[PDB]
Amino acid sequence: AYTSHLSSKTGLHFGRLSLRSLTAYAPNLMLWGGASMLGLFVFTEGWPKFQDTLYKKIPLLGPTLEDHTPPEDKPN
Amino acid sequence: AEVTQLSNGIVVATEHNPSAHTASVGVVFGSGAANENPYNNGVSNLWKNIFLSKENSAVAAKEGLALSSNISRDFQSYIVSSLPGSTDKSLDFLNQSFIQQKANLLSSSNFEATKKSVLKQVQDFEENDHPNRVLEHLHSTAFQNTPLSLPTRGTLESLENLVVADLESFANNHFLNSNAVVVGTGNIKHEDLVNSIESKNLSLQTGTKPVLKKKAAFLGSEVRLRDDTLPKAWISLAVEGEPVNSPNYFVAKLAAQIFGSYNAFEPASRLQGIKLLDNIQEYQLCDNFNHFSLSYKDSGLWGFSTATRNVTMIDDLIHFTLKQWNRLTISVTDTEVERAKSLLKLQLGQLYESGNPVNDANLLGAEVLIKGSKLSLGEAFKKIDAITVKDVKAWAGKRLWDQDIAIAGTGQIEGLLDYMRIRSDMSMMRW
Amino acid sequence: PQSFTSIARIGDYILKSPVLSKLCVPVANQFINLAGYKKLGLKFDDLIAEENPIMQTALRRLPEDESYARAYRIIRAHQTELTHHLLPRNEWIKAQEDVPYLLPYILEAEAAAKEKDELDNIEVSK
Amino acid sequence: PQSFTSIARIGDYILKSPVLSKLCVPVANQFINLAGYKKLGLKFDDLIAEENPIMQTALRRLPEDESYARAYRIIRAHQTELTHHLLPRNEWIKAQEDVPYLLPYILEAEAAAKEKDELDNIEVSK
Amino acid sequence: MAFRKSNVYLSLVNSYIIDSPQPSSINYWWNMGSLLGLCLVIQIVTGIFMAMHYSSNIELAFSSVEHIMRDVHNGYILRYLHANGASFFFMVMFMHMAKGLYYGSYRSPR
Amino acid sequence: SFSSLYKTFFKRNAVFVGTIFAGAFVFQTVFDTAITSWYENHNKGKLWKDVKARIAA
Amino acid sequence: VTLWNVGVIIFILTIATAFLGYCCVYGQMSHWGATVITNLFSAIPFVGNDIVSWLWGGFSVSNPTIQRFFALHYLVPFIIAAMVIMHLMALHIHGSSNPLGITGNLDRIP
Amino acid sequence: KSTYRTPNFDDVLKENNDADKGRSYAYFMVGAMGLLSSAGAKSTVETFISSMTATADVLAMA
Ligand code: HEM
Ligand code: HEM
Ligand code: HEM
Ligand SMILES: COc1c(O)c(C)c(C/C=C(/C)CC/C=C(\C)CC/C=C(\C)CC/C=C(\C)CC/C=C(\C)CCC=C(C)C)c(O)c1OC
Repeated sequence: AYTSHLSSKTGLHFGRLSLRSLTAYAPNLMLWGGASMLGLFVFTEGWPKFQDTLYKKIPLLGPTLEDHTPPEDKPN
Repeated sequence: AEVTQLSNGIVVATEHNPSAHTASVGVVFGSGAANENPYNNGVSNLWKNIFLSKENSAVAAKEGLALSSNISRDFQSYIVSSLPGSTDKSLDFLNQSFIQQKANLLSSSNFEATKKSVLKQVQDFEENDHPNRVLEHLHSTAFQNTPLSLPTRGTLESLENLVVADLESFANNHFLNSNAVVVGTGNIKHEDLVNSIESKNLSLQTGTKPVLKKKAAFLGSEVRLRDDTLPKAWISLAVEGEPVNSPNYFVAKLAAQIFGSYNAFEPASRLQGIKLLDNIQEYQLCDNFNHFSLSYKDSGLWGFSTATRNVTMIDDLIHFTLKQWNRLTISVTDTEVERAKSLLKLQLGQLYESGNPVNDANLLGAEVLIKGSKLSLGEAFKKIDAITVKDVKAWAGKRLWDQDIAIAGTGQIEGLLDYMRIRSDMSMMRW
Repeated sequence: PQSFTSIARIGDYILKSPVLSKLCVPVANQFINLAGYKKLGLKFDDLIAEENPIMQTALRRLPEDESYARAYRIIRAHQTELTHHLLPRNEWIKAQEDVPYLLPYILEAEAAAKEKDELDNIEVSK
Repeated sequence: PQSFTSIARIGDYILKSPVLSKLCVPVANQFINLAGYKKLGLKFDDLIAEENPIMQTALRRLPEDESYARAYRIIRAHQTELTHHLLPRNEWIKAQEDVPYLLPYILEAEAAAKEKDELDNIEVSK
Repeated sequence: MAFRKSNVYLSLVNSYIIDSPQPSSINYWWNMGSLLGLCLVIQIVTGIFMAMHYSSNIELAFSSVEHIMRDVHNGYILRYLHANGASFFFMVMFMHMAKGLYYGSYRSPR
Repeated sequence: SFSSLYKTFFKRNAVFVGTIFAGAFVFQTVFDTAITSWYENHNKGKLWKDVKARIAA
Repeated sequence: VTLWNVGVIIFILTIATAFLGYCCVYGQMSHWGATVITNLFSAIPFVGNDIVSWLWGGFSVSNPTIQRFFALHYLVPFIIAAMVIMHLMALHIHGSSNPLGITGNLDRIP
Repeated sequence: KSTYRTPNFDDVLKENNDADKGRSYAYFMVGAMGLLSSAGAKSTVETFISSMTATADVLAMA
């Protein structure tokens, strides 16, 4: 058949940002979320508040953070 | 439409077209510039100008025939064009002037005059044709020390040593029945052409062509022919592409169509639906560019060629064009693929469906010497239509994302940065 | 940063309504007189901020005679304000002279930029 | 900072004295051999500091073919030094090739500059 | 153009440590300048953190340094870093000045 | 395969950076424990814990 | 817009500098004003109490706090001087504005 | 000599040129440098922060 016109629509967007570009970038923006949690654990390892609720419950790397000094060896 | 027969070693293929006003016949050999060595480079260029010599072409004009010849990396062709009904004389001319009798053409004062003219054709090509001599150095640096690196026109230093005895060696090794296809295009029937060939002897040599030891392999490298007296800069940049007999042959071709060509001095070229244009137009970065996808028997090349007068912002031009290549792996859209589909079908329908039977003969003969047949235009349209966005992303992630590149340039190219700065742009740290 | 296309769309609806025109237009005339830019020898179209691409396009396409006159009104206003005075009453801009001379050029440039944004985000059906 | 006019004045006096030319030159040839610039592919005239106005005119007036060759020798030495190696012994600059090619263009530019200074401090014998 | 060249603040970074054109022949003696920049940062940061526990009275100055070594956590690391870092500051600076004396970096244009 | 190794860890920078951080967390705890163990064993009999238990006999 | 945002940063740094110097007198308002500002950070849901202990250097406003507040009151003014230069750099791009609110490119004086 | 004759580079070239194999080798060595640099940065930040918590004499009077 003969075509005499083009049929089209307009995609949802706001400025330089579009819905299609957001959908393509969405799976990779979650990996960057997980790469920032991993980098946060590295820098808060010495914080004892985070040790007692998160890091000491790791199966193999957990117990190696516990201190085993007897009370008779501590002045405070 | 294409009909292909076999006869004792030679292959006959035709593309009949009754509406044509001119028939064309000739012979296409399946050996080209990639079948020479760095010491006999330019032999196939001498054989082309010997065929089109003044004395040879004067004989053809009396009968009303016109001659043509083309030299490529893989094939060379010799064509004779004439009016319909004069096809019998064209076959006769080809037989007794090139196929069976080469002694009269290879006489002295005819070889010495032709060699004088070709030596001048390559001297001015090497110092006047800049865009086409950086695309030749791109092949030279990307396929160095492999057969796919020798220029098709030959070398000035190599052509001063060729003698008449070198031309007979090449003819004995390559102009053979097992390396040849007889073609006929325009207003000529398949039955008529094959009947004429068998009515005569029309037999080439008997031996087989020598095989090449090493195949072509891509190497990331660069060559810089800096010249501060020229007014512009010409740059070619490419990655390894696809061979002719590949499943990703049409996907790579469609990928080059997404970025396309550009002319700064054409009002309608500045309105194209290419997202790269809005980056390079605020500051005039280049005068023109084109994206290509060249395929051969062993390998290919995929990239672009540029020419600019903005010599202080070459880095900006390269940075922006390579950042758009990255989106072919991560964020290419559905509208871009649909537009490139329509423009590729138009471009293919303007190359195979032109009005020149000489152009058709080269195209048809070269496609049969490689895969034994010719794919129709209707079937190719069905393959282009089937391409999806997931196909493009898979192909780009394999060939483009974080890969080695080849660079060639000449002119004022001080502003072109080093290899490592450019190669860093083949990927993004934000992804 | 409200588009002039949006201002014109709202403004026209008021002017074509007989009820709204009689209650809103009298207020707008008193609003303009109290603003007092005419007492410095300026039209309103001289007050629009110009540091954007849309207004740089419109000012490029303005005819030379209009462009020369606008440059004189702007220079005169800077020197009058420098002295902390007003212009003499006979040099003030009249109401019939305060016409939107630059508005048609602004609307034409705004319509082109909107159609470019709707074609860059096009989606082909079927 | 010592001018080549003064350098040549002392040098030419030495080279014309039979006694002085007999002991100074043999120790000057050994001094140049130990300097070692010829082993990088350089002549002495390529080592002169060029950031003064006098040497900028001399390099401007140098014939075009000699200027292209000098650019290659300078780029070659930078690449050789970058690798911490020396050039192969067949690529070393020989004694008969280490000629003062730029010297005439320096002595002529310096003479013109000296005459200008003497003419800005002219005193007519009134 | 690139955002690294058009921005007001990034263009000073780009022009000094990114796109700066350097000769291809400079050896490792041209590395002492960047080392002196790291020495100055080390001395400022260790001095500030030590100054939170220091008293300048002549009757408490000596005892405040002994307080840093013994009572402050990792305080001996800060003090030995600051005292030895100042010795390494002058080591590099002496070599930095002798490089320019050997290579004539004091001459006319500079 | 070497193609699968590149596709999993080296193609996306997010996975490459996350792997470096997760490898630094494991290295941090293991390196400390292995150092004190060697340091204590090299000085057996000179530590307070050693001499405290000896006088407790 | 960028010139406006740098000024907001300068405003924040100036408030902190004035507060730190007011504590260096250690009067009745100085002491008691510091235990109602530093105690504000104790309201953070997690590790809010650990922050105030690290800021205090102890269990309340005491000698560790006053000595470290003087070291910071010496430093922040030099950071302010560095952001003023960045303030002037962003102003020099398009120049200043005028009370008329229109372009000033037609009439300029040095 | 022609400009299409490339010089000899065989003394520095590697016999096997695999993109996947030769890129994983290079990224393993820049990822090892970044792993140890990341661990050394945590040590440096913790040393300075910890010197501000509470001195030994203050903790004695708790
Ligand atoms: C904190 C002190 C200093 C710092 C941070 C510093 C920084 C630098 C840097 C980064 C360079 C360029 C890189 C290099 O040449 O290595 C440089 C070059 C130079 N510096 Fe310094 N410098 C300092 C002190 C000095 C001193 C004390 C002198 C001389 C008395 C000096 C003289 C020079 C010279 C002459 C050069 C140029 C040399 C050349 O490029 O050939 N500097 N400086
Ligand atoms: C280039 C910068 C600096 C240099 C070269 C320098 C040098 C020195 C030297 C040599 C000492 C003697 C230490 C000893 O012998 O044990 C010292 C002590 C000291 N410095 Fe610095 N200093 C610098 C910066 C600073 C700054 C910026 C501060 C504070 C903000 C500071 C604070 C101190 C203190 C508190 C001491 C006390 C003694 C000690 O802790 O050892 N310093 N400095
Ligand atoms: C923007 C810069 C500064 C501001 C706004 C500022 C503000 C203040 C304020 C509000 C006080 C309280 C004084 C009172 O209430 O009686 C003070 C005290 C003090 N400041 Fe500053 N200051 C600045 C810079 C500096 C600098 C750079 C130093 C030292 C190098 C300094 C040293 C002092 C001292 C020693 C006191 C002791 C208390 C007094 O003398 O009143 N100030 N400052
Ligand atoms: C390789 O390229 C480079 C190069 O990258 C660099 C940096 C330099 C060095 C150049 C410079 C100009 C040096 C830069 C440094 C300075 C001018 C001085 C540095 C200033 C500081 C370190 C001051 C910063 C101080 C602090 C942040 C104070 C710390 C205290 C804190 C955080 C207190 C804790 C906070 C609270 C609320 C309790 C080069 O010479 C160079 O070669 C060309």
